[PDB]
Amino acid sequence: ATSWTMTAEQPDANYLTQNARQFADEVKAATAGALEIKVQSNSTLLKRPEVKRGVQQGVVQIGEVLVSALGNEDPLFEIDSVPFLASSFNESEKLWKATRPLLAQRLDKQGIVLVYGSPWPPQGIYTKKPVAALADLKGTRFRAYSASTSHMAALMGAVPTTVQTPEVPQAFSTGVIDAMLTSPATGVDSQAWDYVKYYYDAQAFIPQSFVIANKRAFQRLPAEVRQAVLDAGAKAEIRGWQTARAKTRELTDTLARNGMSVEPLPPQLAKELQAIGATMVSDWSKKAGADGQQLLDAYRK
Ligand SMILES: O=C1CC[C@@H](C(=O)O)N1
Repeated sequence: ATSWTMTAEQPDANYLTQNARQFADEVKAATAGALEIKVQSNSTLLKRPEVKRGVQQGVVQIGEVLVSALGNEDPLFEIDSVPFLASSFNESEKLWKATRPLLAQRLDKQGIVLVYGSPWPPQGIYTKKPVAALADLKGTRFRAYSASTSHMAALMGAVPTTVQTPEVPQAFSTGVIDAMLTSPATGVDSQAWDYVKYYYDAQAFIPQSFVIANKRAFQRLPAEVRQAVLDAGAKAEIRGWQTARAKTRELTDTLARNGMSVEPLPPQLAKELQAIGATMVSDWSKKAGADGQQLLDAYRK
């Protein structure tokens, strides 16, 4: 028998965390107890920027993390964060299908196995005051959570301030941040109605989360156990996509029930974020190589 420890980024409230828990449970049942994965969630073991290295170094054998957390190191890992490139689930899914094998190859070269992915819901904007154009956010201390969102915020004219998910309520309370961009899932997870008032259904992008394993640890399992992990992962990826699609509206309704103003994306903001998206995909294409171009070709196929 083998025991693994897994890190998961988000609290037990969060559906990606629940999907990882069910994945751990399904691995245990499918291997008849030969592999047990114990999940420590809410980034208490490793924080988002620490996950990849913790998995590589064997702090944990497996972990869940935002894909675009690897973006600074390798650009292919943040294509899911380019504004308005793939803002519907159907586009996101096609983008993911083109992105995944490239990521799996880039990770394998690093001693990491890509087990499965699942999407967050589309990213909206949360604010303390009404916003109708980028000007409203000029000089605003605006939460960033990745290299891509830091860059995006700067282009918006805001002052990017990196805050990891568990620290968001604190950061609002002490005035470190005054606005943010995130899904309605994080909005409900963190009960954001206590600290912000307006949510704009921007669908700026749909960032992926993935579950990645230490290759040496993975390779040491019996063949059948390795396959059970991959199959349980496949089921998790399907479950993850279905849940995100099924829950996006319920989560948005939850924000409104709890007194947030929930609004569609204002047209000037829509225009300006689209222009920001054009810049970023150009910026991205330059720093991605031919691998980048074959990804974009595959997507736009
Ligand atoms: O919807 C999302 C994307 C990343 C995560 C966060 O806010 O950090 N929640």
